[PDB]
Amino acid sequence: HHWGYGKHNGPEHWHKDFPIAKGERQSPVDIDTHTAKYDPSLKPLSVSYDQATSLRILNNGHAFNVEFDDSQDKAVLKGGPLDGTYRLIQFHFHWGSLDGQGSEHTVDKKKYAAELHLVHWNTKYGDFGKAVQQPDGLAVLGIFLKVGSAKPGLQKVVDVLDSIKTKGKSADFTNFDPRGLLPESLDYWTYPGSLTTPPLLECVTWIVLKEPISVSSEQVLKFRKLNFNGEGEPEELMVDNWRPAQPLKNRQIKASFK
Ligand SMILES: C[C@@H](CNC(=O)c1ccc(S(N)(=O)=O)cc1)Cn1ccc2ccccc21
Ligand SMILES: [Hg+2]
Ligand SMILES: [Zn+2]
Repeated sequence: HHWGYGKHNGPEHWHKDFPIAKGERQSPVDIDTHTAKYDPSLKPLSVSYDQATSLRILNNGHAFNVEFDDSQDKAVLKGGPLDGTYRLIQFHFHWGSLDGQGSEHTVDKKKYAAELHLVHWNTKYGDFGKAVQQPDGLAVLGIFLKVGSAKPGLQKVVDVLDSIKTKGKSADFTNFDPRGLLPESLDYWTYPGSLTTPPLLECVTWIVLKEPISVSSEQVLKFRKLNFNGEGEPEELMVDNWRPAQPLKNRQIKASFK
C-alpha cells in the first residue's frame, strides 16, 4: 500500500509493484576498491553552482528535498564521464538510526552514517519528465557523511527541520549555496545504475566522491527527529531510509584516480 522502508513495504517488497527492481543496472552497489579500474581517459568533474537558486524544502514522507529553480542553466554539472550538460534539480539525504549505517553505496562493505544525493538531469531532453525515459537522462552526485566535526554549510538546513517535521509540510528556502556541502577533492568512481527508490528507473550515471564530508553527532541527530507520518497520524520516526546494496551483474566501476 504505497512503498516505504518498514517490515511490510520496505525494499524487499518493492519488486511486487516495480518489476525493474531485479534488473541489470540497479543501485546502490558496493564499491570494491581493488577491482575498480583506473581509467586515465576520464576527465575532471566540472561543478558550477555559482548561480544556484534554491526555492524550498519539503518532507515528502521518505526523506526531505531542497528544490532548485531549473528553468534555465543556473547550476550545472559537466565533465567527468558525462556527455552534455546536466541541470541540478534537487538534493536529499539517506540516513540511519545509528552512526554505523545510513549510506546506500558502501566502500569495501563499509557503511557511512549517511549519504547526500545531488540530482541532475540531461538538458538535451527538454524537461525532467523526458530525461527519466532515457539511458543517460540523469546524473546523481553522491557524497558520504561521516560523524566527526560540524559542517557549517549544513547548519542552515538543520535549523529549519522543525517546520517540516511531518509528511506534506514544506517551507520556503531561498538563497542556499550548495557549494558548502562539497569535500576538498573531486576524485570519484563512476558506473551506470538506477534511482535507489521507486520507480527504480535505470536512467542514471552514478558519480560517487572518494572523499567524505564531516558532520556532528548533533547535526545527524536532528535528521532522526523527522516523521514519516503526516500530521495527526501516529508517530513513526524517519530513520534508515536506505536501500541495501544490489549485485553488480555485468558492469565495471571506473575510478578517476590511481
Ligand atoms: C521519479 C519520481 C521522482 N523521484 C526522483 O526524482 C528521484 C531522484 C533521485 C533518487 S536517488 N535517491 O536515487 O538519488 C530517487 C528518486 C516521480 N515518479 C513517480 C512515478 C513515476 C513514473 C514516471 C516518471 C516519474 C515518476
Ligand atoms: Hg531510464
Ligand atoms: Zn537518494
